[PDB]
Amino acid sequence: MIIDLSQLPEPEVIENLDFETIYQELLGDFREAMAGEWTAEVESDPVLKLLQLAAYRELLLRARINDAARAVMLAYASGADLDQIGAGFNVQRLLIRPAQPEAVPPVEAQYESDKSLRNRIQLAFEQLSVAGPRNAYIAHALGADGRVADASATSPAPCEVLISVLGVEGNGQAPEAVLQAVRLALNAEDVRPVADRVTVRSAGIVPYQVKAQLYLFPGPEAELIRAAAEASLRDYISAQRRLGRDIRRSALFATLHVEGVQRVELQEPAADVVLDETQAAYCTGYAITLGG
Amino acid sequence: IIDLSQLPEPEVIENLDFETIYQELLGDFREAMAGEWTAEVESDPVLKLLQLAAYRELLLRARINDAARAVMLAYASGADLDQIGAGFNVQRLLIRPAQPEAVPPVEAQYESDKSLRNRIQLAFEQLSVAGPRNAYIAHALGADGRVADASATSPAPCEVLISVLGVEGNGQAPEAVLQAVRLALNAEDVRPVADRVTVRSAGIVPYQVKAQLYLFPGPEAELIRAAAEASLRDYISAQRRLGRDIRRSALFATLHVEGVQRVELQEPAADVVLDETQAAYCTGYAITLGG
Amino acid sequence: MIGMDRRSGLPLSGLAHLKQSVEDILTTPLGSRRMRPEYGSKLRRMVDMPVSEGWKSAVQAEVARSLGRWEPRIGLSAVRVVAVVDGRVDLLLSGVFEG
Amino acid sequence: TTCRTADGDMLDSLCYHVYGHLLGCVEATLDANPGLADEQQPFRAGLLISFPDMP
Amino acid sequence: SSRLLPPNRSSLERSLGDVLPAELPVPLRELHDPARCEAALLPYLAWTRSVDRWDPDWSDEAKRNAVATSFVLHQRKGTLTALRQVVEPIGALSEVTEWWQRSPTGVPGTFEITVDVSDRGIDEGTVLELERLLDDVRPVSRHLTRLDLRI
Repeated sequence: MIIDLSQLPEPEVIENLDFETIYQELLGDFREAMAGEWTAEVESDPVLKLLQLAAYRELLLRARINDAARAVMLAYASGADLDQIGAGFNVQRLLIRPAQPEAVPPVEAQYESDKSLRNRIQLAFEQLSVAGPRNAYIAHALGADGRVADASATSPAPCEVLISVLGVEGNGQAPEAVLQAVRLALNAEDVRPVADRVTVRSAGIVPYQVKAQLYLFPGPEAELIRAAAEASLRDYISAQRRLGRDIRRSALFATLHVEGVQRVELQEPAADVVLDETQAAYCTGYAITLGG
Repeated sequence: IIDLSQLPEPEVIENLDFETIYQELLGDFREAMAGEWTAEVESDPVLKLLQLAAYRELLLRARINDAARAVMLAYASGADLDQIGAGFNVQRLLIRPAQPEAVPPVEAQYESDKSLRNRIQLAFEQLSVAGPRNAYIAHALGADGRVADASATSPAPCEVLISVLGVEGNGQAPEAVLQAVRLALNAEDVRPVADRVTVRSAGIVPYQVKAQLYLFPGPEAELIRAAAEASLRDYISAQRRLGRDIRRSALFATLHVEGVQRVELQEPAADVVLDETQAAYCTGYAITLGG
Repeated sequence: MIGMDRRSGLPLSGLAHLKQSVEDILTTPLGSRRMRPEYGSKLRRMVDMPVSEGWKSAVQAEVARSLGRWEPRIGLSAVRVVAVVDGRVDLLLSGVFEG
Repeated sequence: TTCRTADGDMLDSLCYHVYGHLLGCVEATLDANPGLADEQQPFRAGLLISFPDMP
Repeated sequence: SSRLLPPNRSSLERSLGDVLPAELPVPLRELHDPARCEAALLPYLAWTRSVDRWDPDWSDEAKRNAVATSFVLHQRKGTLTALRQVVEPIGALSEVTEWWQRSPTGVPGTFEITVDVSDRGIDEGTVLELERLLDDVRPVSRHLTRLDLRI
């Protein structure tokens, strides 16, 4: 949630310049200062050589101040001036291709453009810093790779925080190899006195079979709506690989009652699964069938 | 009569994503540059042409699929079933069309979709005039103040028991509307066969539902509770459209919307049966939350 | 203006793009392009005609037409026969630069 | 105004020779021609195009 | 294509002429020919041809003729001449009853039919379908549910 720089109002210190409104002031400051003793405003007069220096070199100093005022603003700095904004916020300019060549033409050290630093300086705030809340224990728990999303809990207030890691490799159990791979990251990226009880989980594979005695009309669409309700069962259970994990009986009614079935009979889901954050769920398979 | 146009989409041509279309074009580009390809050839203005081409047949595989949707009656949209219904002798009729009682308030109205599609689905069941099981049905849908029909025969032959059901309000259809089917079945039946027209051939028992739903701690409970009847108030109107059964699970699955974690039911002890003869009516509902 | 080279795909901008802009005019026949029928030269019609002194002035008058349509940044000066070998005539396409 | 091709006659050239311009003149030819665009664009020697009026 | 390019072309233009069009099949006319529909989308066409009864066990030669001859079946439902062809995958056309073969003025019930079905391909089962496969061809009250069979 960052604001774009193209909708900002224009600042105070940046000014449009004019050579004339500096030089006509220098005429209107010198002509009254002579009290009529100088009255040759022809350009060949050697004061107008010099008043076109004091209005030209001043316009350079008026532009250096506008150049330096853009260099200290994030919406206008570029070049090595975003390096000074970048060095203060611990942001460095990237390297797409490396610096050193192996051939006779020198390969240029390809840096990213300054239009992408303004992306990175502005995203230096909304960034993973420390695992304070429930939304940051899990995002700091993305050191491993063979794993799907996760949630956190804390059973006491003062000491302990609980993270129930489940990783989808086989049945969804957490291996002991990635138990230490989580704990290598949480030692310096948490609050220091955390009792980060990073176990596997409280309960992982709790095998939730499903069976459905589908009753259809035996007409032409009976092959199409049977696989359509089966396809709605696939992406439902694939969305239930979760700690919200509300595996049920009547929530699977609307999965299978899609538009034109007669009725369904769910055998292995007979009651709703009691829900806590700590446990997990798994579906081993099914045996789908037609009523006849 | 079951709608097919609410299923997942059929793909007549496969709809690949942007990356494997792009890598298929590079495999076509290496074979065409064979013998003279160099790594310096695939420069920046060359690759951006191939990123256009991978984007254009992403819009052509989407065009062939969107054309093949609107040809089949499954997922055909408006002003295009008139091209299909002309092939099945189905023309939309006028439900109080643009008669200017006053000239600036124009009130024009045609037949909508998903019932015109049913009349195209009931096209081949109107060819046979010797009266199969659906020609007595599909010719009885000519009226407006009714709903569809079911056919049966318990007694002696050439005695047809058709159940003229009607959706206009509280249950019972008028007897003056009942006489229109014998005017709608004169040169459509068989001449020796003779029907009796029963409006409620088994009887009507009063039904309700009382659900104590739970919603998530989160979004507002005003439009989500009312969204449960958006899949229910059109479901009860579609039960006697086929004349078939309601279940306990019909009182569960028609109340699951986006944002439901558990539901509850008390009004049936066990599910009721509604055969091809038997039908029923639901009087008044009360669905609140338990929290 | 920055375009890409015909062969090897490299983006070349200043004056190598200027020369390949001319040689897309001179070697495309008319109507060979898609949806652009008034593009190209009649020089392919002048291919394998006898080199008279009216053939020279008909090539000068046709290069000037075809470059006048789709090459405004070139002012044509002259087209001259500089050598003749068997069949292969060769023409010094000289022109000042504008734009 | 039905015309017959050769084995190298092409569509945007033909309806430029017939009409005189190509703005709105190719797809109007492809509209009133069944199965013309399905055939390969370097045409064969014996296919017939009925060029409509007012492209 | 590479042929649509002018005669002056590089090997790069000739290669990009063979890639950047990237032609595609248009399988749109094949949606209404039942003999040319793909097997994954054939029951979409069986829905719009209103094929009343369907089995996911037949061969595709027995699935596509039920869609191709779905007109001729649904044109003549009360006839016998489409009752002969509604039993197509169960290969059976043997014998049918009529009034005057029974001498005492027909059965009580005014001659409900007891047709003869002769199947040889499938012997196990194959009985429980024919009283309801023949239900759409049967009128609602012109016949009774009396039926005859043969294996």
